[PDB]
Amino acid sequence: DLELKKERRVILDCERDKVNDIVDQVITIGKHVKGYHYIIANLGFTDGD
Amino acid sequence: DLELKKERRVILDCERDKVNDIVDQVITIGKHVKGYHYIIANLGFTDGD
Ligand SMILES: *[C@@H]1O[C@H](CO)[C@@H](O[C@@H]2O[C@H](CO)[C@@H](O[C@@H]3O[C@H](CO)[C@@H](O)[C@H](O)[C@@H]3O)[C@H](O)[C@H]2NC(C)=O)[C@H](O)[C@H]1NC(C)=O
Ligand SMILES: *[C@@H]1O[C@H](CO)[C@@H](O[C@@H]2O[C@H](CO)[C@@H](O[C@@H]3O[C@H](CO)[C@@H](O)[C@H](O)[C@@H]3O)[C@H](O)[C@H]2NC(C)=O)[C@H](O)[C@H]1NC(C)=O
Repeated sequence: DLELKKERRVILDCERDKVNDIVDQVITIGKHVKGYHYIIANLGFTDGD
Repeated sequence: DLELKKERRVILDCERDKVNDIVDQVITIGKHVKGYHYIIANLGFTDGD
């Protein structure tokens, strides 16, 4: 559903546990190539994998 | 070096152990989106992850 309007820029406002799962599922579906953008909306940017 | 001539189609002639490592490093560098091709050149196509 995020490919209906051809969305390129996503802000992830999740905690230290959900961000890793969302990044793992993005990597599984393959949406981390050059052309997109992500923001890890917390203070622990180095906490995730 | 495989992006010099803009290669799209890669045949992987490796055993059951090296194929998983190559697929993991492709997923790490992000070259498994729609547009590329792969051939797992062994009899154990369902053996890998
Ligand atoms: C950061 O993420 C965004 C979203 O994917 C992308 O931003 C684009 O980055 C390019 C650099 O590759 C920039 O283009 C520049 O545009 C300015 C306009 O003033 C121009 O003067 C420069 O010569 C250059 O062409 C731009 O900031 C930005 N937007 C567009 C439309 O290109 C990109 O993925 C990431 N950018 C960086 C720098 O990390
Ligand atoms: C992965 O994606 C699809 C599914 O296997 C493959 O797409 C098919 O590619 C062939 C070769 O380019 C297409 O044939 C072409 O048809 C056009 C239209 O007549 C013709 O002008 C070309 O000369 C060529 O014969 C075929 O149409 C296309 N299938 C569909 C449904 O569009 C693709 O090759 C696969 N492999 C990759 C990307 O390595």
